[PDB]
Order: sequence, then structure tokens, then C-alpha cells
Amino acid sequence: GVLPRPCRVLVLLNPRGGKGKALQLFRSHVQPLLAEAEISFTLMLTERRNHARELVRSEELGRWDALVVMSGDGLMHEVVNGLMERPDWETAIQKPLCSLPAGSGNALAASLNHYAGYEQVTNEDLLTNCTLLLCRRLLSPMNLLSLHTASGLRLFSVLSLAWGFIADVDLESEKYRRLGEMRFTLGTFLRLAALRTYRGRLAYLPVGRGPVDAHLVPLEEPVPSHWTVVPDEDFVLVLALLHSHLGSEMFAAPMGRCAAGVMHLFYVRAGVSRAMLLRLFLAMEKGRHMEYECPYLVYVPVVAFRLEPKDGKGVFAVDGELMVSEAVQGQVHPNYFWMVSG
Amino acid sequence: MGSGVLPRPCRVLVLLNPRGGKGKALQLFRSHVQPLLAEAEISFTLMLTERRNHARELVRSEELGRWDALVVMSGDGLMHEVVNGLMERPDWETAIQKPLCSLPAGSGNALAASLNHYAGYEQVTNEDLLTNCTLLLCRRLLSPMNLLSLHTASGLRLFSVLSLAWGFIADVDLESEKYRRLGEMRFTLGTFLRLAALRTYRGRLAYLPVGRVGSQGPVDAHLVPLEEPVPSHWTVVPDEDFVLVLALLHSHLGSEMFAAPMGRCAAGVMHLFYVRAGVSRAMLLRLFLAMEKGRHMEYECPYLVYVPVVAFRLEPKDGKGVFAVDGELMVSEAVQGQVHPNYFWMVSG
Amino acid sequence: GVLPRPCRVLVLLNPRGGKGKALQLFRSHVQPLLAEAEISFTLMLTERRNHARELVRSEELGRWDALVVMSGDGLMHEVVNGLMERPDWETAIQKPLCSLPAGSGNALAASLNHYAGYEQVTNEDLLTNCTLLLCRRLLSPMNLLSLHTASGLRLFSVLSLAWGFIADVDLESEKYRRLGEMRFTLGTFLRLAALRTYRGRLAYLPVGRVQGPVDAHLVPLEEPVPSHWTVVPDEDFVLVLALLHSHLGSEMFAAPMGRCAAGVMHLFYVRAGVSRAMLLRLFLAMEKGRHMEYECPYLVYVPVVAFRLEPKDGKGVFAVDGELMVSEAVQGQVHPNYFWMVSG
Amino acid sequence: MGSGVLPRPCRVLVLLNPRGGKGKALQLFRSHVQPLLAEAEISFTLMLTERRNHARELVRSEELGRWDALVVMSGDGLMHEVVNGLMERPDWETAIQKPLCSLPAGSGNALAASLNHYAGYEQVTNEDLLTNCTLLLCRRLLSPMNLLSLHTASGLRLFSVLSLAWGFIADVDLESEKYRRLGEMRFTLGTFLRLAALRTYRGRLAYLPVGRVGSQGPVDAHLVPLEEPVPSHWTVVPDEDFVLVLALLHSHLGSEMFAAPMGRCAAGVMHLFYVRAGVSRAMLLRLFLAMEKGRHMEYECPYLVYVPVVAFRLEPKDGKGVFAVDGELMVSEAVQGQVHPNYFWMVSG
Amino acid sequence: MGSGVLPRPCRVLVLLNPRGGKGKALQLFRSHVQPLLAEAEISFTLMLTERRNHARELVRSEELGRWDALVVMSGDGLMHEVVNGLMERPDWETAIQKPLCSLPAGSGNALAASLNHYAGYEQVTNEDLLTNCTLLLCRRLLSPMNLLSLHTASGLRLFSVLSLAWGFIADVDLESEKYRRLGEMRFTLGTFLRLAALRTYRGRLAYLPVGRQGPVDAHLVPLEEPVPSHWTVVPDEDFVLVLALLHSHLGSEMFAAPMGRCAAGVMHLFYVRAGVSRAMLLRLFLAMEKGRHMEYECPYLVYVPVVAFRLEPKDGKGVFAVDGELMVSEAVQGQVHPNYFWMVSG
Ligand SMILES: Nc1ncnc2c1ncn2[C@@H]1O[C@H](COP(=O)(O)OP(=O)(O)O)[C@@H](O)[C@H]1O
Ligand SMILES: Oc1ccc(Nc2nc(-c3ccc(Cl)cc3)cs2)cc1
Ligand SMILES: Oc1ccc(Nc2nc(-c3ccc(Cl)cc3)cs2)cc1
Ligand SMILES: Oc1ccc(Nc2nc(-c3ccc(Cl)cc3)cs2)cc1
Ligand SMILES: Oc1ccc(Nc2nc(-c3ccc(Cl)cc3)cs2)cc1
Ligand SMILES: Oc1ccc(Nc2nc(-c3ccc(Cl)cc3)cs2)cc1
Ligand SMILES: Oc1ccc(Nc2nc(-c3ccc(Cl)cc3)cs2)cc1
Ligand SMILES: [Cl-]
Ligand SMILES: [Cl-]
Ligand SMILES: [Mg+2]
Ligand SMILES: [Mg+2]
Repeated sequence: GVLPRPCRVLVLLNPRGGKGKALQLFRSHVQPLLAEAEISFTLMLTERRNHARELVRSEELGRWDALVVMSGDGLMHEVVNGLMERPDWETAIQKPLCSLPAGSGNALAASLNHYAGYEQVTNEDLLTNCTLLLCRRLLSPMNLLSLHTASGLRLFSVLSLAWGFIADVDLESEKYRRLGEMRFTLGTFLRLAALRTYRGRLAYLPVGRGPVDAHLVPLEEPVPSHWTVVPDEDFVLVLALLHSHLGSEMFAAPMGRCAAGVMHLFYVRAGVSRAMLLRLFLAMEKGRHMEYECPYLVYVPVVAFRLEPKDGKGVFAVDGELMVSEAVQGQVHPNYFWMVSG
Repeated sequence: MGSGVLPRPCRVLVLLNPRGGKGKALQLFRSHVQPLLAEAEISFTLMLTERRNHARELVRSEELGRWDALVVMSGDGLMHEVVNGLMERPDWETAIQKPLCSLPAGSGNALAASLNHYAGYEQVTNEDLLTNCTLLLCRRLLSPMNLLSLHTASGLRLFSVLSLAWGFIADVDLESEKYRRLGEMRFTLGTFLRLAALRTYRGRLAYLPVGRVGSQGPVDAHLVPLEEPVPSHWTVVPDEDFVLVLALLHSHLGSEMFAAPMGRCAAGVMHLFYVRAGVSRAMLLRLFLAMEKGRHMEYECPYLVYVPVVAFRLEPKDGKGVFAVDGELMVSEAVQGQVHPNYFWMVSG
Repeated sequence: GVLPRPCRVLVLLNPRGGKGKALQLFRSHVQPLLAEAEISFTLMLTERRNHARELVRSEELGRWDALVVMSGDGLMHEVVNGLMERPDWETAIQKPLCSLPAGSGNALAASLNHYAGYEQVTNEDLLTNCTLLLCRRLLSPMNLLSLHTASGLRLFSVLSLAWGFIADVDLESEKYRRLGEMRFTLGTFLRLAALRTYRGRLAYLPVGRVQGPVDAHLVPLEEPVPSHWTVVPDEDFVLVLALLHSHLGSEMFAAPMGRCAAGVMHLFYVRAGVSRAMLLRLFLAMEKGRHMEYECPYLVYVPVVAFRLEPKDGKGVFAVDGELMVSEAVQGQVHPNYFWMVSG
Repeated sequence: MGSGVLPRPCRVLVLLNPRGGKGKALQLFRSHVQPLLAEAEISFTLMLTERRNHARELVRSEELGRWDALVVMSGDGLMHEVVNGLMERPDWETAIQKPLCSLPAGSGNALAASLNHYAGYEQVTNEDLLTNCTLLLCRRLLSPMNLLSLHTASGLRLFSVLSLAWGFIADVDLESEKYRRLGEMRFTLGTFLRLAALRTYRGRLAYLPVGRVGSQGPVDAHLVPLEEPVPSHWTVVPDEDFVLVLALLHSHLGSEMFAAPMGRCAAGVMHLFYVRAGVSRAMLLRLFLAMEKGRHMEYECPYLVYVPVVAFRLEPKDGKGVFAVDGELMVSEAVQGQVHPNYFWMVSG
Repeated sequence: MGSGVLPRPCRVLVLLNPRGGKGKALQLFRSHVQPLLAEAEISFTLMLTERRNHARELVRSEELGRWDALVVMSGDGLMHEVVNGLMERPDWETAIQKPLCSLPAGSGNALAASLNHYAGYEQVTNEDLLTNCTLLLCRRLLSPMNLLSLHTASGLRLFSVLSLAWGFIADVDLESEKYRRLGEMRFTLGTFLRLAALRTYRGRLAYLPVGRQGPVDAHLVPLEEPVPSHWTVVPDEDFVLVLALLHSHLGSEMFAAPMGRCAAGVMHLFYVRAGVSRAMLLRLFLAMEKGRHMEYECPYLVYVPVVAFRLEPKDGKGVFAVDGELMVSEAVQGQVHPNYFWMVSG
């Protein structure tokens, strides 16, 4: 569970999204540490969409000891799905992966920084720490969510599946990739000041009760009897999350790192006041949002779920990336890829 | 940091063992706990236990809906009975989610000690510890905790909230029950006297470390039947001569035994410690004493081994070995266990 | 590197090879030890040549922690070729093996007993020791010899390939199977009295000059040998012997330099011109591993990774791990650490 | 036990360093060796070899066909030169088969001490050792021996017949040269003095264990370039702080240092020892002292590791390390090696 | 499913218990079976079977494709292990169709004895018996056989090829082991002892007579519901013995069911009710040798053909003999499945 020393690493870096500085930051904050650690690297700049995915899908992986993704959660989403689309996905997905933050959504990197014992740092301190994790070369396994859509598309998630309030802010937030991390804050405040609700059917398989998704039945079927069908059909948000953090300053799952093959499921049922949600959002920065007595926020650890938006298409965010659908279910696979971490 | 709250106000069932704080749990409840509850607008009802499995049988038949939490005032022993009672129920999946609370009266209060530690408190003992744990109850914050599922050679399946010990620790526990009046110092006594009457224990230990896991009640998917060898991806310990084996889910082995000073266990993880035969008494004593301040690791005894595990199997090797399970004696030929992540909720802060 | 405890093992036992006592020996000398070590076994009895091979070719290998072969070297020859003939040969040949001596030729079990530190014991003493080795469950890799014949047969050797004197004694010997180890002794004295030489050409590739696995050192038999190979000038021989282990039988410590390195085998040959009396000296000295301490210009030793051998007069008779094979030419390459045996 | 024999009668080239044995090598030849050769019908010719690489250049250019054996009278150092001289030859593959013989003079006679041991003699020293090695040559028996192939960061490739040492052992071989007049006891004095400032050495050690191998001169197939990491099936040692690392091909480190009592190396195998930082001075000394009787393994000191290997890599952190190769000083950034099975032949019994 | 013959030539796996025919099974095989096989071109491989359940694990993990049939050379208890092993495989549906064959070695060869009877042979024993069944295998003809599906209160689901016995029969099978070394004869000595100690057992017996995952037992209702209303609930609550028997013989010399071979899906149910005299019970036992026991019309001995039954021992628990293998429970029930597997027969 350690990278060779010396080793070599492919760094797939997005020179633009977030700030336009990803490459200069690499140079000032990442590179000097790589050199002392004897990690030589090659930079490949990712031009546009699916570029990274297609690169990884066609890559001779045997030349690399790890792949490092320097951008946001989206890039890592691209990389892991590209490895999963290959004929040789079974061995390909075992290539070690690393996440260095530059984008606006650095949840995976913020999570790993958390697991390593660091304070909840941000930006350049976050980059440096994640870089230090890479330089110590230690790897641990990570869970993978297998998704399935209304139209028979399989995709994989490494961080989260979101619906309702969260997906909306993520969508409308893009018109300020400019504000950085803060774009989600402005984007929440204003959706929150003008709060609304969404209609669907949530079901899941709690912990108590491509790879085969043994727990899932065709989306056409009713769920199995042993699943839990949520009574409500009116939510402010549904969220499946595989890690501790939603962003570098959103400690959304204060019980910490998930167990193998388990995901965090949250939902806010309809009825909350805007002042409560704000209070909750705000509390989430320090991960204090569960310390509040609010029958509207429900938490469950699960291995599977299904969400059907009532009346046409709901907007979903998968690892922060927008997605239109009418029905998705998914199952968590344990310990399915290696990441660098402490 | 907290992952849930009790309602305010709330109602609480209190299971108390009157032969505890040796003999005066009730008076401690009355002096140290009740007035704090009253100000926190926590209603309670006191139920008195005493007899074996009583608390277990009660929790098994309880209508859990009337209570916001179960507060167990006694030792680790009583928490063990309650959790096993909830797990034995037909509706165990929902019953294990009733929040639980540990208020130290009994002899061994490692659970309460750990939670006081997690909360940022000094390492306190007796009534300072009781007051701290009650303060936690008053603040109402909940965290999920891991649970160890155990299986014995005789086919018993049982749960453990704190610890499985074998060898020196298990003997000293069983012995020591005479000096129980002497309160928590009963273990320092036992440990001192047995460290001079050292005996070793032969058996086989295997385990599954965290890093090496691939892709009635819950199923323990990591475990194979005891008559089968362990899976090849496990570590099978070479040494078959032991002073002790300890599986521990928490930071503390007693109100003054900071046994696991590396960090708090992740979800689905516990600490495994064993001490292989041939250590010198004086090194074993320095380990003990340094344990009080959690400095025993700083010594690298390469006779003492620690590993974060998700499951283990332990076979003594010369008849029905003597184990302590969350402090309670149990004898059997072989035992194995797997941790289940965040299975029940406790008051903590 | 170690079998599971408890474990389960298939014993392929040939019930009448050697003196024909294998099964009672297993019952007397082996079974009590396996019970104490917590090794369940199932016995399968072999009925004829190739039986063992066929059982192993079609066997469900996932039910077994090892295969124990209780016979001579020939049964192990059959078991290993059985695994190599399977489509899943690459994982199959990684099943651990163990050899318990109970035929007349027990070179492999004698070599393993030697590597484990014991004395050069015979019969039930040998059987006991090799059982003590299984009970302790330790495993180490062995080399494998890959062979190609003129007819285009591909076969594997775990122990030896022999031509000339040795191959002839093995075949003629067969009627003294009942005499255990003395089979080769009587067999040797007899052949000595009618000492013949044999015509052929020998080439090899020494250690310095360096569907199944690929034999990268080998080229088609029809083509001449690589220029970097050694082509022995001599062309009349008394014997040629490729040997992967230290013992040629339980009392023939043929390779006193001991256990081969990975990927290496012992090649010996005796050139034409030796007298009967000297060949007899070498042979008796070989009991104690002393035969190389004699000044004998006819006995040549080289460690090699490959060899080719062509009997120029028609079909030469070979013994492969003691099994008779007839052929116009053979070549082979040894592969390192190709399978697991129980040893110490 | 012998794997070949010298002819009787035979003739031998004797390469002798007149400076060794405190300058008495030639007179020791005359008193202890010559009279035995005569009775054994061994002819000889003596060639004096004292300047640097002299003996190496001799063996490189010699017509080896005129000799049955080369006998080397001096230390491990001269054996080292001769063997490297043979391997530097364009006909090295036949040259390296010339039987070699090691006759002890002076100190640093670990090779002669091992052969004397393999043959069954007591651990004798000085003239007794010389006599014994001489009686081995008269008996004419030959055995093949392992050879270590080394590569340094600077790109040099060399061969080692005995050992590669780094850290404390190398520092003492080096600091020790001044008391060369005292003989073998200089390593005691050197060890004793250097123990006072026991320093540790920072580096990275990786090796290939015997059981883990799967499927210019000779090719070193187990080795990859010094700038690539070692193959993933090697063991990288976690500790990066050592007092010593020793690769050793034979039983003796010196004529009174039975360092490898666990048994003679099989073909293609060597011993690897290292001492992790944090042993006390006293225990290091006790391990040293116990080495006289090959008893140092009996302490099971947790700081001393032994492993049979076929290849290793050792990379001093902090620029150049000081190494000893067959006792001779060599300085380098990084060194790796692998053992070649039974490459040359030596007289032994 | 399919036709009732073996291929010629064929190859066969032989599971032999060596500790049988008092330690002679293998020698019996060598002198009595092997030369017959060789002439019929039946290839075989022998595999020996030590411990309890060993045959069962072996058959459960076996690559069935290598074999045209599995021969069991032991007693009824080995056949029992073999079938249960086949029925425990994920692929139980195809596995249960591999033909089986039963060669007698030593005691407890009811099944073998039945087959030899159905074949038209005289009631022979030991080596004569072994030779006949071997001739059967050489002739290569097969018949379908009934299989009994058993469920226990503890949720245990097992299968019987021959019998479920309780009371007097089960005790004699148990108490018999302490001198198995005596052979078939030991059943006679156990019988003689239990008889002087004649006792009854408390129980409730119910059946469905002929007139009115795993395989589905649709005649059976869960052991907690009462039996369906059309079943016959026997009034007696005290028995000397109860015996579900799928074949004509209880042993080589015990022709226990002479009223005719069972049709597909039928089994024999016998019971002896409380009150029979010792001398009478013993008369039944002795006359059963030549199948003459029913000719007594002794009112204590009851016979019915059935398709399903329920037995509830109510003196706490009961020990059963299931194909002669011992087992203990508070409640069992079963349903015969018709023509469920293949066996060499004539
Ligand atoms: N039951 C059997 N009857 C006759 N020959 C057999 C039997 N089982 C195996 N054989 C064959 O007999 C040959 C001799 O076996 P081997 O193990 O080499 O013993 P030995 O050491 O006496 O040569 C092997 O080729 C083997 O396949
Ligand atoms: O990517 C986004 C992240 C957070 C938000 N904002 C909000 N999150 C929440 C919220 C509260 C609790 C949990 Cl567990 C998760 C999210 C309420 S408002 C919007 C988009
Ligand atoms: O309940 C008990 C606790 C400790 C003891 N005695 C001892 N424990 C230890 C010990 C040392 C190290 C660890 Cl990690 C844990 C316990 C040494 S002596 C006996 C009973
Ligand atoms: O299986 C056999 C083994 C040896 C022999 N006989 C002989 N072997 C030899 C011999 C001599 C030297 C060596 Cl290195 C090996 C064998 C001489 S006579 C016959 C059959
Ligand atoms: O040439 C030298 C040999 C030994 C020493 N000194 C020492 N060696 C050791 C030592 C201990 C154990 C082993 Cl296996 C080998 C050497 C301890 S101190 C110095 C120079
Ligand atoms: O008071 C003194 C103490 C040590 C010394 N000198 C030396 N000590 C050592 C030495 C060697 C081994 C040990 Cl364990 C301790 C000291 C070598 S030189 C001199 C004066
Ligand atoms: O395996 C055994 C077979 C028969 C017996 N003993 C007896 N069986 C009977 C008997 C009577 C009538 C029938 Cl239909 C069947 C058995 C009477 S005494 C004991 C053990
Ligand atoms: Cl690179
Ligand atoms: Cl088995
Ligand atoms: Mg994104
Ligand atoms: Mg043979």
C-alpha cells in the first residue's frame, strides 16, 4: 500500500477552471516537494470536455506508478470513469490515484486532508498538505458508487450524488466559477432566501440488511420488499456522499471517513424554515449541523439507493457535475480503488 | 463533534446497578446526577438491576418508543448486557439505534473513560468522571460507535462494545474481582502481583488489517467457520507464545489506562494489541505504568505489537482459554470477531 | 510460503508401485502424523500409467491446499505434466505439491530430505522425514525442465533427463522394481558387464553465456544450435544426465554441489573410453557424494540453463524422471522457481 | 563433499604479498607451506605482488593453461584482486574456472577462516590456520563458490568473493588500518573505540529474499538500474536508520568471527544482516563478543535482522557512504548487487 | 430426466469406505468387483473415505463431468452422504441426475438388498450379494428412484434415500454401534436386548395417505401450522416404533415391505402401537427375514402407503435413524419426491 521510490506520475492538470492558476500553483507549491520526494512527473494539460476521460481510456498505464489529478472533483470523476470504460477496467481501476486541489470543488482533497489529521485548511495550504500526502506515498482503498440511469447509462461516482437544493446551487453556481469556493455560498444563500422544494421517491438499502450490482433490481421493477421506501415525497435535497466533506469548508459528514462498502445518505424533508437551513448550512462548516434538533434532516448509512423524481426530469450533480435524469439508482462497492492518503 | 442530538426536553430510562460505586450507585445517582438532569429538563425513571442478565432481559422486552435514551449506570458489564439485549431482539435493526449513555458507577468504566477523553476532558476518575459523563448527557450530543461481533468454538454469537482480552489481562480481571472494593486500583494490584507470578499462554492469532480488505443479527462477511483455516489475505502471527491478546474498540482500557493513544478508531476499525512471550517483567511493568499517560508506545518494545484490524481469530491451544469480554469472564476454545461500523449511538460530546 | 492450518490435501497413492506397500505405509507412518498436524487427506489410488495424469488434468483444484504424491518420481512426473497439460496451466502449476517416498526410485524425496538437513536415510526413515516436512507446511519453489522432442512432443521434467547407461539401466531394471533402491545397483552391475557406448551429439548453454511458457533459449530442432552454445567435440558417450536436484536416487548423491540455483540444472556426461573398473568406482563413490573427488577425465560437469541432445544412429532411449521415452532428439530449457513443493 | 579435484602431481602459481603477516608472508611460505607442497607433489612458482592492482593485472594477462591452480597468499584483499582480474578478461567465462586457493597471511582472512570451518577444523588462527589451509591444498579437493556482482551509482561494476559492509563495520575496517601491526585483534580495539561514539547511518535498504524469486561480463538479471525503484516483489526495509548492513557470502567475517552460524549458503544465496538504530553500546558489544563462538543469534536481539537473499540495494542518505568490499575501502552514493551461483572454484575439504 | 442406461465404455468414480466388510472393502473390491468391471470396459477410480461427511464434501465439490456414474461401496449411510452432497450444490438440479450405484460392503446394505430383489435375484448376502450388484453395474441399466425430503423444527432440510426410523429401530441402530464390529447380526442382538427392555416412546404421528433453492414440498405446511385437514392424524400417542421406508428391504436379510415395490412418489409407513408382547415383536422381527411378518395380522403392526408424514416426539426429544445415520429432534416431516434420481438396477 505504498508507491515505489523513485516513481513516476502522470499529472493531468486543468490549466483553467476555478482560477486560471492551476499550472503556476503546481509549479510553486507542488513541484518543489515532488523533487525532494523523487517523484518525477509528466504534465498533461486537459483542454475541454471528456479530454481527460479519453486520455485515460487510451493510456498505457504501465508507464505510470500513479495518476495525479489537479483540478477539482470533476476531473477525478472523468479519470475514474475513463478507467472504468476500458476493456481492462479490472486491473486499470487499481492504478493508484491522487487528488491535488485547484478547482472550486475540492471535496475529495478536503476529505483526505481531514482523514490525515489536518485542520480544515483551504486553497494553498490545502494544496501543500495534499501534496505532502502524495510525497509520503502511502495508499488506502476507497469506495466507489456504481450508478444506473433511466436510459440505461452506467456511470461511477467517487464523491457524491445530489438532488434538489444541492444540484441547483451547483448548476446555477457556474456563472461564478469566479468566486472560487465562495461561489457555493452565494449560490446557496440566494437559493435559500428564495427556497423551494422538489418531488420524488427515495428508497435505500441500509447497512443492517463493470462489477455486478447484486443489490440492485432493474429500474423498471419495484425495489425489493426489504428496502426502505421513504414515506415523504417532498424534499429540499437528497444527498449520497462517500466522504467526510462536500467542499473544503463543508464538513458535511461529521462521523468522518466511511467504512468499506458504506455511503452516507442524507435528506432534508420539506417543511424547514429558511432560517433553520441557513443555521444548518452555516453549522456544516464546522460539522455541527447534526448537533441541532431538526426532524427535517435525516441521516442513514447505506449500501444502495434509488431516487425517482416525480413528474419528468430532476437535475442531478454527480461529483459536482450536472446530469439530467428521471431515475437513478446506485450501489457502493467497497475498497475498489487506491488513493494516496495518510 | 456530534452526529445527532437528544430532543429537549426528553425522557430517559435509567438502569442502575445498586451494588455498584461499590454499594452506592443509587446515592451517587441522587447526589451527582439527578440535580443535573433536573436543570437539563431530562425526565427519568430509575429501574434497578443487580441480578445477571436482568438488564439484558428488560432491554429485550422494553417498548423502546417511550424513551429518548437508555442510561446505564454501572460498569462496562452493564453496557455489554444492554447492547446484547437490544441485538437479540427480532427488531434489532431498529432497536440498536436507541441512543445509549454510560454513567460510571461500577468497577471498570473504560467506556465512560473513553468518552470523557473524546470530549476533551482530563483523565478523571470516580465522581469527577461521573459528573463529566452526566454533563455530556446534559448536552445531549450523540455519536455512532463500532460494535464487535463475536463467535465462540461452542457456536455462541455475542457482541462487545469495548474489548476482548485473553492472557494476562483476562486473568488479572477474573482474579481481581475480590479486591473490587478497592475500586479501580484493583487492576493495579492484580497486575503487580501477577507480573511477579507471570504465566504465559500458548495459542494462534490471525487477523485482517484494515489495509488488506478488498472488494439472527448482521452477517459477519469477513469471517469463515472456525474449523476452516483463515482466508489467505489475513496475517497469521508466527509466534504462538503470548503474555496477552487485546482487541479494543476505544481509547481506554480503564479510567486510568490510556491504552490506545494513537487516534480514535475509524468506522469499522478496532485496535489489536498482543504481547509475545519472553518479555522482561520490568519492561512489562514500565509498559503498564506508562499506560496511564498513554506513553507506552513511545518505548518501542518490539515485543509489543499493535495493528488496526477489521477482524481476528484467536485459538488457545491447550484447552478452553479464559477471556474477558467487556470485563465479563467467558471461557472457550476459540473465538473470532469482526467489527461493524457505527452500529449504535452514544451520548458523547 | 506456508500451507494453511488446518488444511486439506489430495493424496494420489500408487498402491502397488515399488514393493507394493504404499497403502499400509501410508496407514502406519503417514496418517498418524497428519492427524496430529490437522491435515485432512483424501486418498485416490492410481490404476495404471497416465491415470494420475488424467485425474489431475481434470481435477477441481480449488478444493485442495496441496497435492501429495505417494509413490516414486514417476507419479510426480505424471502429476506435474497433468497440471501443465491443462488450459489453466498457469495457475494450476502453482498448486503446492509434496512427494512422499514409496516407489523404488525416490530421488526427489531424497533431495528434499537432504535440503531439510537430515541424513541420507532410506525407506521408512525417509518416508517419516518427508512426512515431518509436510506437517510443518513450509513451501519453496523448484525449477522445472521444459522439453521438446523430434516428433514435436512437449513434456516437463521435475528431476532428470538421462540417456546412455542410466536410461538403459532404468528400462532393463524394471523387473527388479521389488528390490527398492537395489534395483539400480544390480541394474548397474549387469550393464557394466556389457558396457556399451552410444553415439550422439550434445550441445548446451552454460550459466555464464546467458501453450506453456516460452523456451526463449531454444530454437527449432531442425535448425543448428545458436553460435553461442557449446557443442561437445566428443560424440561417443557412456551417459548424459541432466539433473535438477542433488540426488539421483535415495542413495545416489549425484550432485554433491547440492541444490541448484534458480533456473539452473546440473548436466553430467561420461565420455567413451572409461574403463569398467573406473565407472564402477564413480558409481559406488556416488553413494556418499564422493565421485567427483576422483581424477577422471571422462566425467564432465557443467551447470546449464539449456541443452540439446541428438542420438545419431536412430532412435535413442531416454529416461525422463525415470519414465522411459524413445526419441531421435531432445532439447530443453530449465525455468526458475516454477512450482511449490513442501520442503525445509 | 568435494565437487572436483586437482591433478596429482600438479603445478600452481603462488601470488604472495611480502608486506602481509607483518612482512613475514614469504618467510611463513618458506616455513609452513613449502615443505607440505614438496610432500604433496605440488610444484609451485612464487610471484611477489605488493603494489596496487599488480596481482589483478598479472591474472588478467596470464596464460592460465600453464597452471592447475592459482594460490593467493595474503588476505581477502588479494583474493578480491585476483577474482576481479579473471572477470575483467575477455575470456572471463573460462578464466573464472581456474581453481583458486586462499592461504592466510596477516589479518583480514575471512575467506580462509570459512573454508577451514567448512572442512571441519576448529577455529584456529595465525600459523595453525595457514597450516590447515595448506593441508586443504595438499588434499586437492575443489568446491564451487558464489560470487557477488556489484554496481555503484558512479557506474562501476565489481565483484566480491566475501562481503559488502556499510556503517559501523566499514568504519572500523577503515579506522582500524593503523593498528594493522596488532593482527585480528585490531577489529576488537576498533569496535571497542568506535562504540564510544556509536553513530547511526541513514539509508535505504531493499533486498530480494530467496523464497520470493519467481520465474561486459555476466548479466545481473535480478537488478534494475539504480535510478528506477526496485521491483515490487523485493522487500524495502522500513527503518532508514542503521548501525550496520552486511552482505556476507560465507560463515566467517574474520578468523575469530563466526558471523553466520545458521548454515552454509546454498548456490546463488548469501546472508544479509543489518542492525537497526537504537541498540545499546553494550548489546552491540555482546553481539560482537558472542560472534567468536557463533552465538550472537542466540540473544534474539530485536535490532539485528538476518535474511537469506539473492540481491540487495543500499543507498546511503546524505551523499556518499563508506563501504568495505572484501575488507577494502570503497566510497559511493549507492550500491546494489546480486549473487551468482557457484561461479568460481576453490580448494576446500 | 433422460434414458436409463450407462455409456459403454464408461468411467466411474468409486467411493469406498475401507473400514468396511470388517476392513475388507478394498480387498472385496479387488477380488470381486474389479475383474467384472474390466470385462465390461468400465474404467474406475477409487477414492477412500475416512471421516463422517467426507463423502458428502467430496461429492459437493466434485467436477461431475469426469464421471458417468458414482459408485458407493460401503453401506446405506455413504449413499445418504452422496445424495445430500449432490442436493447441497448450487447446481443441485443437474447434479442430482448423475447416476448412482450401490455396492454392498459389510453391514447396512438395505438399498443394495432392495436392488438385488427388484432385479429378480434370490435374497443373498456378503460376497454373493456384492457380485450381483456388480453384475447390475456391468449391465449398465438404471431406474428412477424416490427421494424423501425432510424438514426439521430447527430449520434443517435434508434428504433420505431409504428410511426414517424412530423408537425401537432407532435405539437399536444407536446402541448397536458399541459392537458394530459384529456386522448385520448386531441388529439381531440389539433387538434381543431392547426387547427384554421393551419400552414405548411418546409422540404424535400424522400422514397423507396415497388415496388422497431445493425442490418444493407442496404437501407440507410449516411445522407450526397444524397439519392440513385431509391428513390422517393417528390417535395413539405411544409407539414402539415408526418407520418411513422407501424400499422393500431394511437390511440384506430383512425383507420388511413384501407387498410390492413402491410406485413413483409413494413410500411405506409402518408403525407398531403400544401393547404388543415381546414374543410377538420378536416373531415379527424373525419372520421378516423371508417377508412373512405381515401374514400375522397382528393388530399392533400398522401399514399404510403415504406420500407425506409428520412425526412429533413428545417426550422432549427423539433420536432418529435416517438411512441408518443418527440424528436427534423434537419434530420432523417429509414428502416423497417421485422418480427423483437414477440408480443402477435391474
Ligand atoms: N496402479 C498401478 N499399476 C501399475 N502401474 C502404475 C499404477 N499407478 C501408476 N503406475 C505407473 O507405474 C510407473 C512407475 O512409477 P514410479 O512412481 O516411477 O515408481 P518407481 O520409483 O518404482 O519407478 C509410473 O509411470 C506410474 O504412472
Ligand atoms: O454543492 C453544494 C453544497 C452545499 C450547498 N448548500 C447547502 N447544503 C445544505 C446541506 C445541509 C446538510 C447536509 Cl448533510 C448537506 C447539505 C443545506 S444548503 C449547495 C451546493
Ligand atoms: O483490565 C486490566 C488491564 C491491564 C492489566 N494489566 C496489564 N496491561 C498491560 C498492557 C500493556 C500494553 C497494552 Cl497496549 C495494554 C495493556 C500491561 S499489564 C490487567 C487487567
Ligand atoms: O537410475 C539410475 C541411476 C544410476 C545408474 N547407474 C550409474 N550411474 C552412474 C553415474 C556416474 C556419475 C554421475 Cl554424476 C551420475 C551417474 C554411473 S553408473 C543407473 C540407473
Ligand atoms: O570487520 C569488522 C567486523 C566486525 C566489526 N564490529 C562489529 N561487528 C558486529 C556484528 C554483529 C553482528 C553481526 Cl551478524 C555482524 C557483525 C558488531 S560490532 C568491525 C569490523
Ligand atoms: O570514563 C570513561 C568511560 C568510557 C571511556 N572510553 C570508552 N568507552 C568505550 C565504550 C565501549 C563500549 C561501551 Cl558499552 C561503552 C564504552 C569505548 S572507549 C573512557 C572513560
Ligand atoms: O435396523 C434395525 C432393524 C430392525 C430392528 N428391529 C426390529 N424391527 C422390527 C420390525 C417389525 C416390523 C417391521 Cl415392518 C419392521 C421392523 C421388529 S424388531 C432394529 C434395528
Ligand atoms: Cl515522468
Ligand atoms: Cl480431505
Ligand atoms: Mg465538479
Ligand atoms: Mg519413474
